[PDB]
Amino acid sequence: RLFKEGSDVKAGQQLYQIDPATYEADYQSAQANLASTQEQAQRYKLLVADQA
Amino acid sequence: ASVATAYLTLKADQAQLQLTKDTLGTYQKSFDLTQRSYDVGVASALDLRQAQT
Repeated sequence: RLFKEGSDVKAGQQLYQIDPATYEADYQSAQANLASTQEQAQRYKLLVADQA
Repeated sequence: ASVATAYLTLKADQAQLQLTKDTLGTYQKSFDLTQRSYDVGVASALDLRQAQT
């Protein structure tokens, strides 16, 4: 619990931590898929200029 | 025998010419279709060169 009680908080201030541990894992999965599809798109962007 | 052989060889080779003209027309139509598909963007230059060969 990252706040003291009875104090003023701002918008976007983090209050708790709810043990990600699942969201971190499927974030790693989605980032792993992005790391391949981004390279595929970047190589095809170079190849499409010469119509290879 | 020589005259008959030469005349039959000419008679065969003219039909070979006609079939080669038909094959060339088929290949030219295939190249035109591949050129059109390259113009619209479905195929690539890698296929256009193989159609040109």
